[PDB]
Amino acid sequence: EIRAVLYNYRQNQELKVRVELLHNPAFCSLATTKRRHQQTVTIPPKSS
Amino acid sequence: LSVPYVIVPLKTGLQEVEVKAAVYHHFISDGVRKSLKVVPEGIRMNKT
Amino acid sequence: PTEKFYYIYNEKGLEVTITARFLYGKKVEGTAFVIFGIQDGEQRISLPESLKRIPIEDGSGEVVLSRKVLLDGVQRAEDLVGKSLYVSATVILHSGSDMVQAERSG
Amino acid sequence: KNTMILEICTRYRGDQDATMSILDISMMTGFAPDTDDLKQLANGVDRYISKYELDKAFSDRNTLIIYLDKVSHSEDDCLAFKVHQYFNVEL
Amino acid sequence: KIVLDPSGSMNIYLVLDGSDSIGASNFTGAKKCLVNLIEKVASYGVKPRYGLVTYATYPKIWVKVSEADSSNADWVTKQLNEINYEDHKLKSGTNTKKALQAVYSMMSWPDDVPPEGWNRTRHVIILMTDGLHNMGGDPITVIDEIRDLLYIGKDRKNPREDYLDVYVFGVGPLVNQVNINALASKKDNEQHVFKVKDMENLEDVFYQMIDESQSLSLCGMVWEHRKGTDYHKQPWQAKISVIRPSKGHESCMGAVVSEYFVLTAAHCFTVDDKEHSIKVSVGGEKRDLEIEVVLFHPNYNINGKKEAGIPEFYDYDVALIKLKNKLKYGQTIRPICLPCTEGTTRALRLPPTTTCQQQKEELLPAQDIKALFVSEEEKKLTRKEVYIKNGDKKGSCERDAQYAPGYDKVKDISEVVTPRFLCTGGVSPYADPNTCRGDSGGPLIVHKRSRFIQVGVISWGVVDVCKNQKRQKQVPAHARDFHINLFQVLPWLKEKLQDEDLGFLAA
Amino acid sequence: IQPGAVKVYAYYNLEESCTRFYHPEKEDGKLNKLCRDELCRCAEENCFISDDKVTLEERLDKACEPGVDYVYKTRLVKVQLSNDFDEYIMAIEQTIKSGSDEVQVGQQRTFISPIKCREALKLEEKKHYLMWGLSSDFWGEKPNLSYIIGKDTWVEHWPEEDECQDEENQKQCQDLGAFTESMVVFGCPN
Amino acid sequence: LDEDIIAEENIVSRSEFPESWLWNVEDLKEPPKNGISTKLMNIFLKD
Amino acid sequence: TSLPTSNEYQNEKLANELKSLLDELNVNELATGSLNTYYKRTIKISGQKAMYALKSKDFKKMSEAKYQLQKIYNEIDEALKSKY
Ligand SMILES: *[C@@H]1O[C@H](CO)[C@@H](O[C@@H]2O[C@H](CO)[C@@H](O[C@@H]3O[C@H](CO[C@@H]4O[C@H](CO)[C@@H](O)[C@H](O)[C@@H]4O)[C@@H](O)[C@H](O)[C@@H]3O)[C@H](O)[C@H]2NC(C)=O)[C@H](O)[C@H]1NC(C)=O
Ligand SMILES: *[C@@H]1O[C@H](CO)[C@@H](O[C@@H]2O[C@H](CO)[C@@H](O[C@@H]3O[C@H](CO)[C@@H](O)[C@H](O)[C@@H]3O)[C@H](O)[C@H]2NC(C)=O)[C@H](O)[C@H]1NC(C)=O
Ligand SMILES: *C1O[C@H](CO)[C@@H](O)[C@H](O)[C@H]1NC(C)=O
Ligand SMILES: [Mg+2]
Repeated sequence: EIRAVLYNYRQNQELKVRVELLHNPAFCSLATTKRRHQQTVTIPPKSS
Repeated sequence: LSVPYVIVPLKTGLQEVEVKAAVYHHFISDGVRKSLKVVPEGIRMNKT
Repeated sequence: PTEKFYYIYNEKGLEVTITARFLYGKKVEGTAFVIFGIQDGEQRISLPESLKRIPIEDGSGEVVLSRKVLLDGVQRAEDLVGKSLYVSATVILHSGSDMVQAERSG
Repeated sequence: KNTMILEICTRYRGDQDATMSILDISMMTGFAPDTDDLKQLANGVDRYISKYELDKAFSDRNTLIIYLDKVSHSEDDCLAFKVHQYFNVEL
Repeated sequence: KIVLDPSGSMNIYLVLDGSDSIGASNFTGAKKCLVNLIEKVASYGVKPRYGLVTYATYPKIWVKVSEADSSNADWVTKQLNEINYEDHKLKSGTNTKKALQAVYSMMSWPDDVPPEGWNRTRHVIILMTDGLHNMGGDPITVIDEIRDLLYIGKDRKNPREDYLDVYVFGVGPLVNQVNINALASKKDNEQHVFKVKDMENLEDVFYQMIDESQSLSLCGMVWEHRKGTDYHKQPWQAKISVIRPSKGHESCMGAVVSEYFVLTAAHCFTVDDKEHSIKVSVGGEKRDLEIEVVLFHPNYNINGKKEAGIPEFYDYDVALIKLKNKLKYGQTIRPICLPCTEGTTRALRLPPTTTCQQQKEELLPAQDIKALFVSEEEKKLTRKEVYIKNGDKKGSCERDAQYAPGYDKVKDISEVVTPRFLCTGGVSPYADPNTCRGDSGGPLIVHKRSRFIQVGVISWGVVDVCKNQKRQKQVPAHARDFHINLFQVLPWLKEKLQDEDLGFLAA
Repeated sequence: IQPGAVKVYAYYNLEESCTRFYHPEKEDGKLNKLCRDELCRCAEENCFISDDKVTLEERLDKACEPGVDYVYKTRLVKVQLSNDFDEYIMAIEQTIKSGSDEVQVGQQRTFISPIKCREALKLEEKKHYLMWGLSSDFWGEKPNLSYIIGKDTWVEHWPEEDECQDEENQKQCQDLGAFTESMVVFGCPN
Repeated sequence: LDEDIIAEENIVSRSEFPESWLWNVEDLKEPPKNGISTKLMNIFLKD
Repeated sequence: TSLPTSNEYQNEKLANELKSLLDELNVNELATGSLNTYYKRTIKISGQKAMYALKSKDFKKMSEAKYQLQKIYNEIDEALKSKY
């Protein structure tokens, strides 16, 4: 398992983030050539 | 940005001029309520 | 002024910088009216031929008093030695709303 | 909705009871630990969950950290907490 | 803003608009915002000469500020409550100038003679209109006329702006705000303009229009506004802590009975515990206060029954705690009322001839009494309403003490449950909540007349339904709570709190 | 549109400056204002003036509006006229609705109107009129006030006693008469 | 009202424009540390 | 029915959290009647920003107004503790 920390250092604006892991034939994940493995999380202000 | 305003004092004494302004889309505003002295028509003198 | 004095044999002349900024710190944009003159104990002699009108960009301005005009202000450079020069600036915003008069003397 | 149960059992392969260890947990995309269950495991001795991790609510808590004061080397120290689905997404 | 004290007479001129622009939905709600006021005003003890005038095109004087009944809130409320909207439906006009014109006479003394110390009287006009007035001129001039009558704003160093508080409630939908403000009093750092929405959550409204300058001392008084912290609701409440070797930390509670004293259970401490091992936390501030001495009740003894088989004896389980520093009463730090005192007398609004026995009857009648005890849940002071089994069920409730730990092999129940005890909890007549270990020493209060009177002190219980940091699930029917009746230890509280200037009844 | 302005002055002296205005219509930028002696007002406003369908209901509504302050049945006694504004000294014969002005029946309250409104209502002498306006039309300081016949001023001709007999003025005599009683004892419907 | 802006009735104008304020007097009787007392004042900045 | 989706949750949660503050808006707004003009000026402005953001259901404006309205609340809470 690899970590991907998304930092948000805005004053008072929680961010609606869309993170995606690009596909790569060298690795085997949920993301394939025709399928995108993308989440849609939210990050509180001045936090990660 | 300067904004002109033509006015005509009617009564003497410490009167009150008030202007307000708000921006569209942005939720900001600021009003100013300063006071100016309204003196009649006379000239200083010191008769002996 | 670049120097806190003036060298009589200085070709460049008396260089003066006009700095104008709002009370809240922000820089000022406008036009300034700067003049010079010589002082003698209590008497002042204005120099009409030194009147300049320099723009004020980025809250800064640059004005110079050429030695040529200075000497022409009187009628013996070594004589002016001991006297003093005074600068009188007057900045006016591009909005023509406010006006300030500054002055450096001595 | 679906609400499942996550049970974790561990043991130290040493002669002595391992000291203070850490439990790094990663939820299944669309699952958040039950708040109430976390309080229970927190108040319990030999276990600790920082206040920072507590008041996060179902939303942002995909990663959990349960600090342990010790782990037995004889038998297995097992704990369990409830998890709820709030996101629903295929695969 | 609105001085509040019997040290001077006051006046409340209630003017209400009853024209068509108000409507039945807001006129009825306009009365509620005057009825509840009188109650919260009388709860402070002050006795204002109420004036009530409903107006439209021609006002209708219900109550005059000169009558002898203008000081009986119970009657003024009756009148206001009986005031039917459609009293005048013919003249839907809104002549406000005329209404205030009548109010002028209320304070307009009879001719060339200023009454006894007239100027010391406060004047408060509470007009409830929608600003939309058709008939008459501008009611502003009236405010300027009254401005002179009360000799206000007519002197240099003596403005007298403290004797005129004009409040305006914008009732009805479409309301001319511009007009209202002009009428309302213009004072700095004060509020006099209230609108429709303000109605909901009335407590918040009353807050602004009240300053307890001289009622900073009144006991059992509580603010209920939503913007109030836990201690704004329970000022008397106090959190006591006992630190000692191998003792971890003992958690108990108490109630501020005086400037220097705090009442709590006597079983929370011991002769061994020192005075610097006990810290009292009053309200909110995590600033512990050093105590001076713990006054245990002379009759207290938890080991008095080393022979009979009663490991723990909770009889006379009361102890006062004199703080090392004097407390200054605030919105979050106020005393609670104690039985058989001058405070409780005026708190219950009873004649000066009220005896100690009459209070015990009103507070603790032979029946099911509505009581309550303050408890903390996750650092939150929540109120728990319970019932006192003082009636016939008193026996059925007290006999459940045979289930208590170390209370099985007991000769007699009247040996462990002394008359010094009140009984609560159970499932009759209602499912009463239970007290936990942390709540020990908590006050047993009887909410009456908007005031709070303490009549008991949490001593012990039968079942610990409050396991550990929790409480609920499956509570036994014999889960009873016992509290030390403050009437049974009167002579003691009457002895220690003698110099606290409380005013105990010599009777 | 707002009148422009041009200011001239030396760089060394701001006090000694001169400023002129300019407007495509108005004199020289100077706004419109009515003034007498040393008492001027913001006359920057409109005027006030074929008998559509004035009924008993059309009046009860416009006579119970917000600004509605005063309502009188007056009789014009004297008519003076100046080069900068006219006026009418009318005596109140009854106070249908008392306003901010404490006036008893019989006294005279001065009314003022622009010289351009001489064609509005030719207020003849010794004739009755029903009028009502706003409190913002008051002019001067109490007790010496003065009414202003502005845009919100209602001026109507009140027929005489022996004029309601005419079979053409009856429709108005009954409306005015009913409007009177509907105001003195009853009041506005709001 | 529905516009993405603030109405006139919701704009509280700034009026307090003093040229010189905070003409107060404070004594330093606080617990001294290294001969240097420290008082924390909560002032109300003008408009 | 089963469950929400991507923008189906976070966008609703923020809406609820913003509404919770808007409910007790009149409570805080009326609480500045005794406080200074600053609090009365800040809350009447931060008030609309929260309402307009709610109806728009815009994640950005709702959050932007949530802390805008939350800050002023806290500043009022502290402004009262100096008054008891
Ligand atoms: C009573 O009345 C008199 C007359 O009005 C007032 O006297 C005037 O008051 C002011 C303040 O004292 C004086 O201002 C001063 O002006 C001087 C001199 O004027 C100068 O003249 C020389 C030579 O021409 C030049 O420098 C200039 O032309 C300049 O005008 C100036 O040097 C000072 O800087 C100062 O400002 C003014 O002079 C004076 N006017 C007169 C005397 O006519 C007086 O204030 C008033 N009050 C009382 C009770 O005495
Ligand atoms: C005083 O007058 C006001 C203004 O007329 C009254 O407020 C009104 O109250 C009703 C009932 O609560 C509200 O109706 C509601 O409509 C909403 C939809 O917006 C709906 O969700 C509710 O279920 C209810 O049907 C109404 O909004 C409101 N009118 C307004 C604010 O324009 C009030 O009832 C009167 N009483 C007092 C003393 O407040
Ligand atoms: C009235 O009140 C004032 C102010 O308290 C007081 O000084 C005075 O003695 C009182 N008597 C009268 C009627 O002036
Ligand atoms: Mg009405």
